[PDB]
Amino acid sequence: KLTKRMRVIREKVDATKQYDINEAIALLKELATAKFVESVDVAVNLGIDARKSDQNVRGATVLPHGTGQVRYRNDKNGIIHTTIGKVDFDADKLKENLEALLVALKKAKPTQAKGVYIKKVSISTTMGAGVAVD
Amino acid sequence: RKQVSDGVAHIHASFNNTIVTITDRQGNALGWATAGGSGFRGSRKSTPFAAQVAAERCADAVKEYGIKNLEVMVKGPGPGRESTIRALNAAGFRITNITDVTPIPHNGCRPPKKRR
Amino acid sequence: SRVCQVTGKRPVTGNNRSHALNATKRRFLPNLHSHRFWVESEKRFVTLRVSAKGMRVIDKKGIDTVLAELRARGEKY
Amino acid sequence: MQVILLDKVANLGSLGDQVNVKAGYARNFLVPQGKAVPATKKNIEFFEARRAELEAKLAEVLAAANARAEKINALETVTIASKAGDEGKLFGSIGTRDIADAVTAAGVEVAKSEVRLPNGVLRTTGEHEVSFQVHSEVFAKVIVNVVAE
RNA sequence: CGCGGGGUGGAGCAGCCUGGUAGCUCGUCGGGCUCAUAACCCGAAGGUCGUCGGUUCAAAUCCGGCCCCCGCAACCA
RNA sequence: UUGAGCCUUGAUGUGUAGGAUAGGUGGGAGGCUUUGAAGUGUGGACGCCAGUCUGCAUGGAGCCGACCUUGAAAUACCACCCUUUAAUGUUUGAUGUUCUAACGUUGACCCGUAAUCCGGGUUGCGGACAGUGUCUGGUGGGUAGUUUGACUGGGGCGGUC
RNA sequence: CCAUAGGUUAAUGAGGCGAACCGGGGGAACUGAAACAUCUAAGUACCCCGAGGAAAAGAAAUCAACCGAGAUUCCCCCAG
Repeated sequence: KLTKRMRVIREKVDATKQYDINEAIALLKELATAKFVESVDVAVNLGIDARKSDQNVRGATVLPHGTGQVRYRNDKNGIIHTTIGKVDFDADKLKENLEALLVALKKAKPTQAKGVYIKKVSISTTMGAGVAVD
Repeated sequence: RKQVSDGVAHIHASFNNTIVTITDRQGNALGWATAGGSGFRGSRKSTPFAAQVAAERCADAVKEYGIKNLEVMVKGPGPGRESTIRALNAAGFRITNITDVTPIPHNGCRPPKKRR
Repeated sequence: SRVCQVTGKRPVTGNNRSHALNATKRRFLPNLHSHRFWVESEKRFVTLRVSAKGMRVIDKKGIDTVLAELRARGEKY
Repeated sequence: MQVILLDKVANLGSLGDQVNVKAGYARNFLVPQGKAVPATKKNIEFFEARRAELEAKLAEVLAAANARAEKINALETVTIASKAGDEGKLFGSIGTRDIADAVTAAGVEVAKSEVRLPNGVLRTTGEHEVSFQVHSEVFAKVIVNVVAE
């Protein structure tokens, strides 16, 4: 299934390791090995009960750095997806952007939300692998 | 699957039924079909035509094993016995040899007296 | 007697409290079973009646160290 | 436990490791046969300092001692005569004791505990293969024949 | 009182779990059937999934309840 | 050998519209190729037998995103995962076989010793069973401690409280 | 084989008795609850083992309370 360029992407990010904060965005632009301007895919795991109606979360967040305000709606699988920025941004900028939307989840976390809420944090370049965050 | 090449067809053609069982050369069964399994209940069960479809439904259901050629060892009197080997040969199997293994005793036990 | 040679676990008495709390005098017996211990100094076997927890004291301490205590107390080993 | 080994052992040790084995395996097999010693620092320094270079290699010399036993029997074909009946059929099926008794006068002074005969305890009469397991590494085979005395 | 489930032509069981497309056997009729009665065989008539909402392109299904039918472990006010 | 949890890698999933054996969501429109290409020879894996996938290689260096009919977009690139499952690593459990050192031995023989007790020693047979302890379900009148109402034209029965 | 088990001799000490008290090991039921199973009676009766003139306990991994007290035992309060 794998080809040349993807093998290079795989040898930069090991899917068998959970990383810390400052390691994330540094290796983010190292994932995009294409010439055109790409974006970042934010996949955040929920601890909600997607099979139960009272916990299907949806909302928006006013981002001070843009990709403005981006909208997002969850799935019945339990993970919500949305983009938050692009590849060629500065390291400092997206640090506050990731901090921006997940604390917004602090706001939209249901009262019937059984279990630990924030499960797994992992952002990835549209042409890169998933960079996990604690 | 295991893909076997040669096998042997056991045809138990008795007075009421004609249960056909295709096994391998070692005796291990692969697939089987009966006259009473393909519908045909009652008087039509003890019929050579029912033995025909018994052979057809046993012709398949052994496709996953892919038997090229096989032998035939018929047993019992039965109304089929010779009409069932026809449908098994015309099905697409190579018949090498046909044998008869009807179990006749040498006055072993006292058969029933029934049927008045 | 049902007493462990090493430790000295003698049977104790207690109740057999039921669901309705009916107190019936029962008795707790140590886990005693004779075992043959290979002493390295004498290079032979010495049979002792020990409890299961008594065996663990033997393998954590020295088998000869245990026998030294029995020698100091008179229990014929 | 945490036992420190002396010999190699048939499956886990490499002559001087600290493998955590089952309590019974050490207390009933390893320790009484001198294959290993319990892991208590005093014994550990007795091993890693003293025996690490002394007793470790002299354990190798007895391995060469029965390497001597490999071919003490340049003959490797001893014949015993015991009473038998018609067409083979030994009356007194000789055991492991008697087979060792034959070689003590015609070769190795091997004892009972080393001879390993797979094909029964020798009831029949004819060509036989007797395997002497003098060590856990070397195997010595001896072809013997029994006579119908 | 909690942990699990099952609810389907008149009726016993399927399929659901892994979403879109409901099958099966008796009970009734047209006969065929034979100088006939009996047996047998073929064809046809009958539930839109217990019900109310959420989600989805789509709900019998996934999930929230109710009505319950139960399998129980319990059961020291 | 065989279940299960988990990790990684690689598969996996045809109402019907229809070039698509597409599950949801989804970011951006180039990946891709000569760290040896489209097409094809052939077997295997899968098979609602519709149409995928794929080791080596003659060949020889291309293949296609939006575009369009769809409720949806193209495993060209990618992330978190659902159902079905494949190898490995790893973790324990449940079975079958073999073995010997624990343990059993109310087998033989020798000794303590003129002793059918017992202990010890070679050896034979079983063998991680058996049996014993702690915990636990069941059974249990074998045994134990007890209850088994009052009124009542005497008590019982009936009736009542 | 060595060696232990065993055998023999000598030295030293022990055994039994005694009214209660004392420590430990085992341990009832009648009775009360107006019945009775938890509970009570009671760790009492009784049995057993051991020592002394007393015996047991005993110099804090104890309390207290953010101030302090200082091994154990017994008597009086605390307090029915």
